[PDB]
Amino acid sequence: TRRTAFFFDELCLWHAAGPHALTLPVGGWVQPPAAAGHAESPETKRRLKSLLDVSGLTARLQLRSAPPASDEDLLRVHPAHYLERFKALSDAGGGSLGQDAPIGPGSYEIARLSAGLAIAALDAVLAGEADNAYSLSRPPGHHCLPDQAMGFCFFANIAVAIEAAKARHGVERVAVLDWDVHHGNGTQAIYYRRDDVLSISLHQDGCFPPGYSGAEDIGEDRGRGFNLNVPLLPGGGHDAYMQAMQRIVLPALERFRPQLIVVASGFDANAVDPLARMQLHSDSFRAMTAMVRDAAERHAGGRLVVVHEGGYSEAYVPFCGLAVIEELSGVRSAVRDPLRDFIELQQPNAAFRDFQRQRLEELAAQFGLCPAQPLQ
Amino acid sequence: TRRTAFFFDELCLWHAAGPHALTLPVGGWVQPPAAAGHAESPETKRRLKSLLDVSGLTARLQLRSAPPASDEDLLRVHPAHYLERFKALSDAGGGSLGQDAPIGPGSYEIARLSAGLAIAALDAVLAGEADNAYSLSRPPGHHCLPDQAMGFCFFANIAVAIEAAKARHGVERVAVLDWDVHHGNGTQAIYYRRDDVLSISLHQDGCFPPGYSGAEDIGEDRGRGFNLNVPLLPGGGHDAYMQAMQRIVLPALERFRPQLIVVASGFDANAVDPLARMQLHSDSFRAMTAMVRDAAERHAGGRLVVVHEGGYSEAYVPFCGLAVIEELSGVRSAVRDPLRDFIELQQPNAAFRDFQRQRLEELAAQFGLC
Amino acid sequence: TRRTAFFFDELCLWHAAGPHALTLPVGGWVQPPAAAGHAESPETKRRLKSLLDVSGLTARLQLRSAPPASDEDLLRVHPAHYLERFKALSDAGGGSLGQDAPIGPGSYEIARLSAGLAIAALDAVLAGEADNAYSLSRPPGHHCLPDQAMGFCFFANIAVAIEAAKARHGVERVAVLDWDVHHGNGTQAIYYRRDDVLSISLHQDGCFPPGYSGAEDIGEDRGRGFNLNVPLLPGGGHDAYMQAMQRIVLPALERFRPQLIVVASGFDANAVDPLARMQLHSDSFRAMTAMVRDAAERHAGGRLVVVHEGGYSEAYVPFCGLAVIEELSGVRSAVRDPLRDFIELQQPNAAFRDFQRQRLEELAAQFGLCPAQPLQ
Amino acid sequence: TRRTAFFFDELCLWHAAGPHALTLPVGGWVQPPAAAGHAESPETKRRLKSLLDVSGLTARLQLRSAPPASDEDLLRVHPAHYLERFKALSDAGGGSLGQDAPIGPGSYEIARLSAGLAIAALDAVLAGEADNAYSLSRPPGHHCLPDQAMGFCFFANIAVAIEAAKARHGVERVAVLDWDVHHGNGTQAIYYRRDDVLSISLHQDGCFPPGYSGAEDIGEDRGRGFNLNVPLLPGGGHDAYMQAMQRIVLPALERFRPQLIVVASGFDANAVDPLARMQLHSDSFRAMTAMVRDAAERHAGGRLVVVHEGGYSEAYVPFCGLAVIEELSGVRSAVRDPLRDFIELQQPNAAFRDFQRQRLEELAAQFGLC
Ligand SMILES: O=C(CCCCCCC(O)(O)C(F)(F)F)Nc1ccccc1
Ligand SMILES: O=C(CCCCCCC(O)(O)C(F)(F)F)Nc1ccccc1
Ligand SMILES: O=C(CCCCCCC(O)(O)C(F)(F)F)Nc1ccccc1
Ligand SMILES: O=C(CCCCCCC(O)(O)C(F)(F)F)Nc1ccccc1
Ligand SMILES: [K+]
Ligand SMILES: [K+]
Ligand SMILES: [K+]
Ligand SMILES: [K+]
Ligand SMILES: [K+]
Ligand SMILES: [K+]
Ligand SMILES: [K+]
Ligand SMILES: [K+]
Ligand SMILES: [Zn+2]
Ligand SMILES: [Zn+2]
Ligand SMILES: [Zn+2]
Ligand SMILES: [Zn+2]
Repeated sequence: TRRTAFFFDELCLWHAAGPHALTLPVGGWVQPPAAAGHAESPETKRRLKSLLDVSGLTARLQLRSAPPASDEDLLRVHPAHYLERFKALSDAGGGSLGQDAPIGPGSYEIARLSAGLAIAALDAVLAGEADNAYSLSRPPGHHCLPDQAMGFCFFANIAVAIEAAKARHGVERVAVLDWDVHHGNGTQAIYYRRDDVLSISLHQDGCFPPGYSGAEDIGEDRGRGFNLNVPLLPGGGHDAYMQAMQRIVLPALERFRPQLIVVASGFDANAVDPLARMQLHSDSFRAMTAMVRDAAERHAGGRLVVVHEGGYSEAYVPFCGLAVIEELSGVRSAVRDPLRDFIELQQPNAAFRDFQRQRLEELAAQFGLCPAQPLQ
Repeated sequence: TRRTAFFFDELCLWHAAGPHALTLPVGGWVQPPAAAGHAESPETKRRLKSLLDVSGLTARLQLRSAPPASDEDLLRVHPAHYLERFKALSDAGGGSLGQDAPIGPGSYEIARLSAGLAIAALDAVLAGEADNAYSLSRPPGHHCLPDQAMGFCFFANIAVAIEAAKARHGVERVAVLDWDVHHGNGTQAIYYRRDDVLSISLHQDGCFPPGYSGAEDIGEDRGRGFNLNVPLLPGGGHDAYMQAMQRIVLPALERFRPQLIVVASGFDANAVDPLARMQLHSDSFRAMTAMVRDAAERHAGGRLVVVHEGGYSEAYVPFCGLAVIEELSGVRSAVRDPLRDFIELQQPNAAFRDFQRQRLEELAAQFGLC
Repeated sequence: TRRTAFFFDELCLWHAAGPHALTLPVGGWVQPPAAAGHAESPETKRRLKSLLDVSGLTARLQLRSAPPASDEDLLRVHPAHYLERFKALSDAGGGSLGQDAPIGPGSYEIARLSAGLAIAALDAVLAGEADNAYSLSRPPGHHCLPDQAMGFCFFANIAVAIEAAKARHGVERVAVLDWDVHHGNGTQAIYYRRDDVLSISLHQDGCFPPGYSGAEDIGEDRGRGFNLNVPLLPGGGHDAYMQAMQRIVLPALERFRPQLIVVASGFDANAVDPLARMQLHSDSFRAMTAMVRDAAERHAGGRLVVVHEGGYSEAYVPFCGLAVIEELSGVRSAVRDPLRDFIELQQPNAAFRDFQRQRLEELAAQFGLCPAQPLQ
Repeated sequence: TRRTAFFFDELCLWHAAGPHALTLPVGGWVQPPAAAGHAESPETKRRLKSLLDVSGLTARLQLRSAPPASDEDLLRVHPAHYLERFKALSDAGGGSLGQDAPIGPGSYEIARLSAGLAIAALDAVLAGEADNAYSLSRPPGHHCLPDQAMGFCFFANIAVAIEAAKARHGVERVAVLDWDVHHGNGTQAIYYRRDDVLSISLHQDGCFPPGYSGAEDIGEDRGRGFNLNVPLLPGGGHDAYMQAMQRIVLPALERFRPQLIVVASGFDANAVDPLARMQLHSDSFRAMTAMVRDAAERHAGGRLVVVHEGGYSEAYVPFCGLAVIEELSGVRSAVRDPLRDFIELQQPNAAFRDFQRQRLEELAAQFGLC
């Protein structure tokens, strides 16, 4: 069976912003919550860890921590003045580092650790210490720009990890598949003119950043054709994502021949997430993980890293994350998803499924993707 | 300007079930929440009340409470043994009254008060004490069957209120528009063979009850044509609802000529709700309220009652409920919805809007409302 | 029966600091709480309001709000630069205004409203609009110094209200009885050399400010003898407070002849409070209120204002506040205190009670207080 | 340095009662909390575990779990019908198992695991697998009687562990020092006529059970002199506990010559606990642990087990528990207690300290320990 490293540090669960109601800063007409604060709360990630423990999964993984990201690692993406400004605000008790990017006291150090876990997870897999890895990187990364925090992200975790991996191991082709329900704009921007990183984002059309679809943004010059956005219709579920995987993602990976696959794995496409309108269940995440693991085994010697991004349902994210880790490790626990059958009944009807399928067929043709089968 | 009665009692906010993570009972693989609890929490409804107070709107409403529903009122819909079972479980510290219907200690008395508020709101509007009314009825009602609690509902609040109103005032034609995002199966069942109550449900296709669409279920015998289900595609927002209102709801109300309109107003079609996948903002609820108020003014002498049902976003339901009450009262507060512009950017694209519009055109033709 | 004004505004319940675990700022070794934030949370005060509503008490009171305190009112106590600094920090999302004085976004406006309620409550009682009043003033006031926020207090609410009342009504003798369990250092400092305000603090010896007892601090020069501190031994309950009232407070009021009595009413001497070690129950607060109401009826034409200060037990403060309001209004609700009998059993034993009684006898003699009986 | 086993299972943190405001059942005049819940919450114990992890201390301990307590182990203390009643109530979604003993869904299995951890911790220390041990046993045990749950305790964890240890290893003299701030009435009752177990309770005079002091209850017949209660005055802190340890506890342990010391370690004597009125800081718990470890080294070959009982300050219990584990292990982390200096300033004054000291001198003389 497979050796799966689980990169985790309890301190990542200690990052916390000032009072928010969901994503709204408290103040003006927004009353402070009586309990549940900012949507990016420790509790989703903590409940995943707890379920991994009680299920017996954690005992079957290689549990690892890592040193925090060095200034050197961070400076490959971010300027010194960004680091200074972030640290100053963190030392002064927190506040607003960007639009939709609130920080708390000591968040700077915790963000460095989150980035460090992602760096170390790529390193372990490239070094052959594990077949694959899951990094519980909080705070998340995939919206962060080099000089602009956004969407709850303060460092560009995956980009920092990739640039570190290139410096240490000399990997030439990395694919980043971002199935967080929101657009991976940070990864897209950083690698937009680069052909050494294929960035693919599956996202709800127009969700975040708001109004962005992006199908026509395929990269430029050297990077032309090495960025793919799949703007799925709000309301879609299992079939929409499976069709996207089969018609766009897998053909794109086949042409690119990645030596390493990184997944920006948010769980906010789940059917009860407040921050998007998609209808995935735990078995959808399982199936996506199975597909990308297979692609990694065919092109990249099994080298796959999954980095935790979003997911805002305290109740349901634990089941979705568990499914991914079971699939990475090849270990099936006794956990049974209590919402699975219910979510199956809520799925788009045949007319809606056909409508989305036709759009994905059109998009695959627009990308110039050939419907080949998996081989090698 | 209009006189809007606001039926509220603080005790309705004291109803609470045992530990749940969202809708999942704690136990087995479901870890107890560190804070949260059950999705049907007091906090959504409390935060609406708080925002009404801080906005100053409460000062422009006619604030009212009401006695709890009498056994007589409850027994028009529910059997004595249902009342007994419910009370016994409530006295024993709570537990499971139905499928997805958990109760807490004393929930029985609080459910009677919730029903009482709905009864009193209809009565006030029919008596001419107010032009219209909003009832903050928690726990909710629109899924409850005569002998079966479901979907967090323990009495059929709107049905109890209607049967009480018919007994006291003799109203002949009532329309119930249910814009809670889930199917109003309780109201549908009770009035399914009746032509004195037109029941219309806008809901996300297949959301709750799970897998139910219902477009072909138009009522039977005497009630044939007096039930309309509009199963909207998941992911739809403002335009989907505006098209449903213009092509189906308003024409249906025009044909029926209601003497009273009741709205089963859940806010769970809002764009950040965990329990559905729709994309409404506060101005969508404002516009729906404006449309139904206009229909009430045309047919029912302005007689409109809005009864609070679902809505599970603590942050956003208050803004949506506020918009409804502003529209009922004709008073605009200083409150500005902080998510409005953001939600407008997230709406379905033109292709998706066209797809849904065509389905609504087809459905309107099915219903004979071209 | 009596006419009791209840000064309340829902917006006072919207003040909220950044993440704290009890009184500890989150950061370093202090993990963010999963639910319950700073000890000075809205929930204690909100649960009091809720219980007043469901009990039917609120319907028997004169429910009033008030305009926020003007700059003019605030400037009688606080400097312009303090107001500027406070507002700037409030507009920038909150943070630390002093030691143990954290603020949130918009806290400046809410603090002005809290001060406004206290101003208006004194005004109503002096104007004859009500016999007495209760002001649910959050955030609290009694630790705040003219140029230093402290102990969760940002304006000196009672002092601001008194200076406003002197300017508007020309009241000559005001007594402030502070039964919040912590020392009323703000009120003490402001009035320390003044004989127009008698400040009395009952407090747990050394609790907050930490290590302060203060029995020998009786005021200076013109104010000598017009400040009295009663440092009660930690662990004391009903008898300790009754003895303090009878041997010190009532004799001190009798000599002073107040024209108005203000109570700085914290409920944090209750038997389950985390922020002190005293053993009061709801009937202790009832009895203290009865004693001070009687003193107000004898000297001040019934003019009594109770201003809410501390109290950190979400479960129990509502019962204690309810008892005070019942006693002010002369209306007894159906509410029965579920902890009353239990707390009675926990009281100090006879030896401990005798030990504290003897100290209070000694302190009364040290203050030069004659054991006279109530008259007039 | 010392080998310290840390017995923990994540599932112990999943036990949860129905809605309570602190210790008050929700219902009647007690409003449901918006967040909080019952005082015996997972969060205190979870935050201790989290701080042990972030401090790096967990990496220097021998991390262990254990099987749940078998029926055989439980039945040495509790009757079969007690087990049956408890399980039935647990399977039915929870409720009230005793006076101040509420349970939740599945609490039965979780209580068995809590007891199992205590059993295994004693076993490991007696087997020489570790020099000493800390068991994070939730739910707690020290109030539980053989046939009566009380004070949030459902099995008599320490007693079950001791009777199991006597059956397996044949230990003849065990001392149980209970520094939870409340009276260890369960342990006291079970061992009241026994001289093979010395039970000592330090507690706030009259706290819980309410009104109980107990200085004169020294055991009976064969057990006369093998139970000692030290009812400390409410408001006491560091000096009161240090004087109790030096004048009563250590002399009592010297006379008894324990072959094993078990500590019922609640942290609810801490200075910010809602459920008592005492003024300890983390260094008080450190010092108590140092003193009892030294006694264990002198008489019991170092064999010391600390079993977690109470402690209701989410913010402060983690620092107190950390100090105990540092002292057991001989490892000092980088953690600095942020309340330590503040709590030192709040301590009883000299007159009050002298008053309590004199009472302890008198009590030591009563016990014949001058
Ligand atoms: O902007 C937002 C939503 C932010 C959503 C970020 C998603 C983050 C993420 O899950 O992908 C991940 F990065 F965490 F992974 N709300 C508003 C807008 C305007 C005003 C208030 C609130
Ligand atoms: O119970 C649900 C969904 C219940 C949704 C009820 C909606 C109620 C309502 O808003 O319309 C109103 F009535 F409140 F208004 N899911 C589960 C639970 C357990 C297991 C699987 C799925
Ligand atoms: O200083 C404190 C406790 C503050 C207590 C203020 C009491 C406020 C009050 O109730 O009287 C009233 F004003 F609210 F009414 N804790 C520490 C110390 C150091 C480090 C962290 C925490
Ligand atoms: O129940 C209580 C106090 C219970 C205290 C139990 C302490 C348990 C413990 O810490 O020692 C340990 F066992 F957990 F360790 N009060 C009420 C409740 C209802 C009505 C009145 C008073
Ligand atoms: K994405
Ligand atoms: K690229
Ligand atoms: K509906
Ligand atoms: K009908
Ligand atoms: K005081
Ligand atoms: K003075
Ligand atoms: K004890
Ligand atoms: K004994
Ligand atoms: Zn996301
Ligand atoms: Zn609903
Ligand atoms: Zn205080
Ligand atoms: Zn205890």
